[PDB]
Amino acid sequence: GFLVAAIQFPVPIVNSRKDIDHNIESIIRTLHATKAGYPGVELIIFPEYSTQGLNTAKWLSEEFLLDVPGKETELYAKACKEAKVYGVFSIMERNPDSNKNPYNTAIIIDPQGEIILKYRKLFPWNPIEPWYPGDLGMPVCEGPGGSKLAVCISHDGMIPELAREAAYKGCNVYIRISGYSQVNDQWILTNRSNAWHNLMYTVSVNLAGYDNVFYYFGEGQICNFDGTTLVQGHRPWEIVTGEIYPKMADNARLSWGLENNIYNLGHRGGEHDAGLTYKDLAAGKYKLPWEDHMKIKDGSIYGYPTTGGRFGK
Amino acid sequence: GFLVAAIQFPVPIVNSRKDIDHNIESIIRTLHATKAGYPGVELIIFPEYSTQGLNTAKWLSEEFLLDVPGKETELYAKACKEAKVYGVFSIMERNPDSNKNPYNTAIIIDPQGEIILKYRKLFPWNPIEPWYPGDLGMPVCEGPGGSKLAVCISHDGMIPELAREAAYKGCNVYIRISGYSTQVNDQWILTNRSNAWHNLMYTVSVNLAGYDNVFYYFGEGQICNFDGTTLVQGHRPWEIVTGEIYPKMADNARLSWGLENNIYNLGHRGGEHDAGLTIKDLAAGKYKLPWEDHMKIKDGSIYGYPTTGGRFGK
Amino acid sequence: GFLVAAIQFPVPIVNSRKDIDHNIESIIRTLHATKAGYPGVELIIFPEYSTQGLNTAKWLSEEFLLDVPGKETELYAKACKEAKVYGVFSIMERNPDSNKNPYNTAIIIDPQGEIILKYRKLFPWNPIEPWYPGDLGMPVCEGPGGSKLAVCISHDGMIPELAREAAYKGCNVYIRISGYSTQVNDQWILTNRSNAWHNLMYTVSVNLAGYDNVFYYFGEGQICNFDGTTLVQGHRNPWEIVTGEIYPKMADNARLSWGLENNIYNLGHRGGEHDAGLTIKDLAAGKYKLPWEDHMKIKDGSIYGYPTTGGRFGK
Amino acid sequence: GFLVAAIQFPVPIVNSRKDIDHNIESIIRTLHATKAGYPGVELIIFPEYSTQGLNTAKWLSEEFLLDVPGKETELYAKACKEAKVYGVFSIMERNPDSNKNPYNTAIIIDPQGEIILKYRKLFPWNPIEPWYPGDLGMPVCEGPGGSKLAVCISHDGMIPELAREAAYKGCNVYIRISGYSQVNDQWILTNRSNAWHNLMYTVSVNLAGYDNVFYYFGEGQICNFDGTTLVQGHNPWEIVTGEIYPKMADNARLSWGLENNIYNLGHRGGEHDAGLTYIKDLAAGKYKLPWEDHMKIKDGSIYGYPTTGGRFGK
Amino acid sequence: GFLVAAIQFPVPIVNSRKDIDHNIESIIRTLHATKAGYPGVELIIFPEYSTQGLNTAKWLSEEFLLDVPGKETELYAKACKEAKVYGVFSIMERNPDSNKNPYNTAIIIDPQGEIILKYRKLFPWNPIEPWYPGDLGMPVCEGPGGSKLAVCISHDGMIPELAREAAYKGCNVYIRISGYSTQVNDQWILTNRSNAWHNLMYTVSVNLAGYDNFYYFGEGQICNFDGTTLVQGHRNPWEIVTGEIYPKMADNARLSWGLENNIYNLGHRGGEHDAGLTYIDLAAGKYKLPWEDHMKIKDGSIYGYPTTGGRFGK
Amino acid sequence: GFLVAAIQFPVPIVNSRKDIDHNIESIIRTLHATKAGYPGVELIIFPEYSTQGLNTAKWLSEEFLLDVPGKETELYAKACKEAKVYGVFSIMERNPDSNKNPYNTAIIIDPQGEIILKYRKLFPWNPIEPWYPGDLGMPVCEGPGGSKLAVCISHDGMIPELAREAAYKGCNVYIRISGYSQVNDQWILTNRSNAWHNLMYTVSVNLAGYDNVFYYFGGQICNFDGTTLVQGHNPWEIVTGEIYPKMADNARLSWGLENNIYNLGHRGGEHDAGTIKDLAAGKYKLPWEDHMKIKDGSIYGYPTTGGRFGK
Repeated sequence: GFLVAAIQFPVPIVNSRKDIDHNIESIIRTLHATKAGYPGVELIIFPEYSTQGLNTAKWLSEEFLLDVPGKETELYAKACKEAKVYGVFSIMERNPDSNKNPYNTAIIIDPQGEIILKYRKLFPWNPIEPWYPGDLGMPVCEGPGGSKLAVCISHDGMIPELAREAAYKGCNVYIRISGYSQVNDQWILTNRSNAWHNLMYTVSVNLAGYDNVFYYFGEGQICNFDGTTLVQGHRPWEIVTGEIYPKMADNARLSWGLENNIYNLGHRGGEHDAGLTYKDLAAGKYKLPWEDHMKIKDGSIYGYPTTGGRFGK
Repeated sequence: GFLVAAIQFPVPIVNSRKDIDHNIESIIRTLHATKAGYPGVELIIFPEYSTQGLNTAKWLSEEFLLDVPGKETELYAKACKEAKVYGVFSIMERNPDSNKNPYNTAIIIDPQGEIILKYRKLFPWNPIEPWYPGDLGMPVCEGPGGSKLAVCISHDGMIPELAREAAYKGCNVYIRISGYSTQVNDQWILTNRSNAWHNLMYTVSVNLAGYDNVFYYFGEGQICNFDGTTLVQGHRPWEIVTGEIYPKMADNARLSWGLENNIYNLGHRGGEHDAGLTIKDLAAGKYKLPWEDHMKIKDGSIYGYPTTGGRFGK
Repeated sequence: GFLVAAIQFPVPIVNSRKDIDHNIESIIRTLHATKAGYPGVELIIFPEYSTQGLNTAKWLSEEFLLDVPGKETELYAKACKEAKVYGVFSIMERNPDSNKNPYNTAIIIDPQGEIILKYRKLFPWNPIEPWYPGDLGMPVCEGPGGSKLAVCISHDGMIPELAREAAYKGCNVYIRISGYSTQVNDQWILTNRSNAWHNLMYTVSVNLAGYDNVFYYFGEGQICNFDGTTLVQGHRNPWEIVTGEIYPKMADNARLSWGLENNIYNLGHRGGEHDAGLTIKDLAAGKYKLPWEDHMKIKDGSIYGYPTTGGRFGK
Repeated sequence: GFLVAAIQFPVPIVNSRKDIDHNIESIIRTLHATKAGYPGVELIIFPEYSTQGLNTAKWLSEEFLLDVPGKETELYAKACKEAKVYGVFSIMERNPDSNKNPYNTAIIIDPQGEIILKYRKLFPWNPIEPWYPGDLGMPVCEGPGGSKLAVCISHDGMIPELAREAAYKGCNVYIRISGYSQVNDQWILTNRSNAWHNLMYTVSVNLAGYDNVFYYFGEGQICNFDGTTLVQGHNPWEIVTGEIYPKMADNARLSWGLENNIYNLGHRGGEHDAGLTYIKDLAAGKYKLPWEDHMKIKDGSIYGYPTTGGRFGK
Repeated sequence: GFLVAAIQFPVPIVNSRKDIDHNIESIIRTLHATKAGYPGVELIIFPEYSTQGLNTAKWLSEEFLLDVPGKETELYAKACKEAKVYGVFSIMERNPDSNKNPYNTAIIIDPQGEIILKYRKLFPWNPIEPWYPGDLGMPVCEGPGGSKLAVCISHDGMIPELAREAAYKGCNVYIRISGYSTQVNDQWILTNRSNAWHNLMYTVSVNLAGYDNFYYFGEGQICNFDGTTLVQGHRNPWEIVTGEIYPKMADNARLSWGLENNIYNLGHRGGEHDAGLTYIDLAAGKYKLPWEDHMKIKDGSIYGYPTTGGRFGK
Repeated sequence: GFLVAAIQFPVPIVNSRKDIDHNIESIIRTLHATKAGYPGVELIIFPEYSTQGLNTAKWLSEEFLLDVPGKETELYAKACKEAKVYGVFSIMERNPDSNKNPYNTAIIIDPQGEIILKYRKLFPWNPIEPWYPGDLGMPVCEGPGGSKLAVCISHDGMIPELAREAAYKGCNVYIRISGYSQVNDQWILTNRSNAWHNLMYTVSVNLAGYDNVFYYFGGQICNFDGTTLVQGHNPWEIVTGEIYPKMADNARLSWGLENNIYNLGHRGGEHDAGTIKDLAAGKYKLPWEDHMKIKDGSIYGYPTTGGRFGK
């Protein structure tokens, strides 16, 4: 298998582009330091917002936005190539369509300096997050030591359907960059269930904040394919490492019978209809019975406009 | 709200209809005694296989099968009306289609001795369970103290999409009657908690106890808050798990929460309604995993079950 | 110090005096077997209702009641003398005043065969328990290994003022015999710890097992340090023994030496303001009264079918 | 109910009055930031010593002392008014009587800038604390979402009698602001026991540590009325948040029979004398432990304090 | 790897040989039933004293002693061959030297029905156990799924030097069959975890649950090679702890690891080969604690045993 | 008994002798301040590398090494005498043999300023640590409140034989100063087992930080039966508790069924344990040594021939 490393990267305050650049260099220095301290490490992970922070007053402005790929991702690509590692990074990506809000984007770069995975946050943390829903789906790429990497972003991990989708497309190591975190206990909970439901590893790491900007939030969790937590970090700069053996997870999906739950879902050769009776979500008409009387269905509580479009530029 | 009671019933060792009748009367006596011990109790839950046991050599035979409803469920209904409680029971149900295998069925009976919910196990615990996949979907019913009750069966609770479905239909107290375990033990506690948190509903779950000729111990009755917090936990046989459930707070959270209102976020990424979902594999009945060709267990032959389907084990 | 044993005793169903006699001999059998297994043990503890069970339809009748002292307590005394141990026993005691309901009584017998502590449950578990509120206060007696023993009964241990009371009179080893539960499981572990830490004393606590005609799975069994740290934890099975060594002198030293965390002293010496403020001493004057008493749903035993006019009933 | 917030404020090192004003502005800037991050929060709580720190060499000097009310409490009140929240603050209060040491004082301010609760620490953390014993008893006030708030200060929370007193006067949400903590495990323990003993919620938060470098000294906790821990802080600006439902603690006190312990204490309609028929000492002011004669610490001379009383450390 | 099962077997009182023979059939009935319940199981593990119990008044008598191998071990071997599993059994063994006390013995049998490992308890649980110190050392044998099996007996597991020894001979799966406890309960879980981590091997442990006529002493445990508990008996008689063991992962770590390869570090601190401890004395048979003169228990007189050695209790 | 204090000391970054001097004064100020806040404390413990840090580029250099004893140890000694406490300190010690690498040394200083214990780490954390294997064995001294103190250093604590060795020589309070920590869980695990195996207390504390900003690297007091009594959760976090070594002494004298340390040599029992033997003769050899990937320090860029390097 392989050795993974997740950094409970702290996020200081961000007030300008030079602070974003300062973060970028800091992330790169960390990546080289981590490789020097753990020579065997092949995958190094940074949390969501590590590049840009969470300045809600400026985080939609063009100054605070980057392109993917771009000169900043190329610096990360440069860093991965000479350190000879896979790296996971966070970019608040400028939308190619200027009338839409920016995306919340995660990328995985290989030891050759190539972006091999690009994911845009499918489930933004509403109502606080103004990011446009991702349009690239849940992609999977080839990782080190026989791993099939997929990455989700913070809130995404609370949606078991998304963990199912990654594993459906072949993922055996599910990465979750963050983060939150009023949700601390449920973050531990979902990292374990995401693992167990789909017979895959989960490697997760949260940022470290309060305002949310005091250097203490992220946990850093490694879960076995059976849901058992192998490594647990506390609440900045805390590094969570551990050996991952994706093959044991792959074998479990092949040999297991009784609790092969991911297979059971489609083969109750079993009944191919799960009920799904007379599948709303698939047709885009997912509707809860209590939607009419809900209090929060827009971002007005956080000061955002309700008509949508581009804002905060 | 209301007070619930989950009984970690000892798995019976069953060799005939006579033993099945002994179990029913034992369940009935336990129900009346739980009411006597807890006068404010409104929901008494029994686990999967508490009526018929797990005699794998015999459990497909007609002698070991009951109709739902039938003479046996009416005896449960009488007890419920006499005790004035909601009751959750388990019956291995004779398939009205004599060319198909029996269902694994759960029923909820109200304080007036009427069946208000009937659920057929959607996900049998393959490959050990030869039950036919349920055809009734996931139903929801009115319960005590403003609750909307739904019930799943052991293995069913390992499927997050099913807990989503119950909630999608208005369920705020998710019931899991179970006949595991000692190999899925830690994950049984995990899923009971995740099923709650994912959908902002209470989960009330209980497993049986003695599944051999004896071995009277599995249990682990569990009550979880809508935020995934475990309120009450059993260890162990005849262990009773009681707690007060306040379903109104779960309903209010669904209405008032924003940041962690995940059950809403799923359909409103008014958000992008398509979750990608880039069509509908499961919905179109073509759910297929890339590693399916090399899987070892895709039938029941490992437990000696025929692989051509139809009715077997009479 | 000394070695302690707490038995998560299973009480079968009691339907007659014969069954009570069977329980007595079984408890005696258990005491001698525990001494043989643990030759160093000096304190053996049996839970509430271990003698007479919890037949709520017959437990108020004369057949189900004993005298303290009586012919049965002297069987316990004989066993304790033969084995040379301190023993803790439970007896539902017939009230000498025949116009009143019976007490829920606990006793401690010394290795000399004498009753050295007699306690009547001060706080019955209302509304399910019909026992008369005990009139003997909270007594403290001398024990083995420098220990000063006091015993409370199940529901008693949920009252922090009672744990205070025992310690206030010298107790360093707070014993809790119990017949719960499965609705107070977590809170039983909680209060066994808090009762210890509040007063800088050890707590040794044990609960029963069964009632429903074949069952027996209720108890826990717990030994806590004087700072509230749990040392030994029994599970929930019948016959489960909880053993551990107790060093009572260390608890006493903590009460003498400690300054910052000496909370039992701080209560009366805020040489400090002697008035705790405490600015209506209601409980002391017997006029303790909660603001929501008018609107309470359960203030008698009618929910369980008990007469609401007091006196003697259930004979 | 209502959404509460507890901030594990970092202990400031204080050397002058400027540093105190620096803290006040920091607390005010933290309060407005919490409201912005959680638009639904109605109660933001700060720990003991958040305003003035723990400079034991200077914490008795008039420079380090404020009045309640004063211009500093009016700054907190102005902040509460502008943010529209209830706020809990700490003030080392100058004693209006000149022959007595300063008080350790907590105040609750409502969304209109009114101080609706003033409490002086009844049990100072002796022998390290020189504060005069409080004289205002244990007050209770109305809060948001139908709550009845009461506050104790750090050491006060180790005294169950005080938790009992708060509840006795109607409190359903017991607040504990703190500047501990060599008592870490017993902090979590007593936070749960205070809740359960009295059938009320507890919300507790501790300051974060002294010495110009150390800034991380304790936890932060929310407990349900049954003692169950709901949220747990687990270092400086950690924010502990959770939704509180006080009416269902009220309901428990009205509904419960078996474990309605707070009622059982007075009605063992029960015997009114707790018996307590031969240890009724604290009422008359005659509390006396049998071992008081041999105690090693009964004054503050271990930390350099004088032993004859009066005003000192000026 | 392979699937392992550990049964928290109960043993009732034993009063005669007819009870011992009843135990053997029960163990054999359980073995076939476990294989039927778990078709993939390759290792079935029974606890210490599961064959003969702990009648301390008769366990030294000829009536209570068996030969290893012998007619009774043949019954175990036949059962293993029929079920096609490895089996681990417990036998109190008549000493081939009739002038010395019996041994406390454990055996492993392969699916072909052959004894491939025999071990005699090196550290009897003094002073309560009268068994003779084992003379066969700590053996290792080949098991299923690339495992190198070794077995220790209850009290043997509290001695870290023995766990080191097994691994030193190749063991990657350290089995602990046990007949404690409830006075060493917490430390049993501890040592199983440390025994694994110290030597980078799996530990599979199980205790008897019954020896009195309290059938609840067991606590089956599977630990990962880094100390992590994977499955925990939790607990009761007839409770079966199951889990998949992947021995090659432990072997790889011993080959690949650098920073925590402690088993290698011990002898190569190419390192200083002399550890510089020399209590390692023990090698020369001079192990001597500085406080032996003042110890209370150095014989079995407290349990009534004579202090002259030789054969007794016959 | 006595009161103990363990400081989860943060180590900032060390780039010069000046920084080391700053570390020394910080420790001294912390020692006096802990005495002030806890006037009843008699043992204050500082973690491994608190004096010199972990600059792996320079930590073998002559600038970064001190002599034991030296004027830096006499600064600590002066502080212990003025505060009247026992102190435990870390020193990376220049090897008197200039052809060999420096030791990783721990010292205990009493209230008289006397170093009563000097321990050179027997088990350097290979392959990352280049320190020379200690030659002073596992020493034991007389501590406060009836204690017999021994000190092991970080990685030493994963070796139960060493914990056995300390106890064998009388130790009833086993101190572990540490600069880990990827092994956070196993650290808590071994602190408990070291205690239970030998019927002695264990007081342990790990360092905190080095990454130019990072400080939060993993403080534990365990009872003689292995039960954790106090557990730290910060850089600068102080772990305190009262230790009663007499109760540990008594258990060793009193216990029968539970006396494992005695049983090891008295299976009067069989004195042969039943071949540790290879280790005594210096021939400890694992069957899988030939296929191991890490038997030197080339993974971290160290030379593989021994001698003096990094100076």
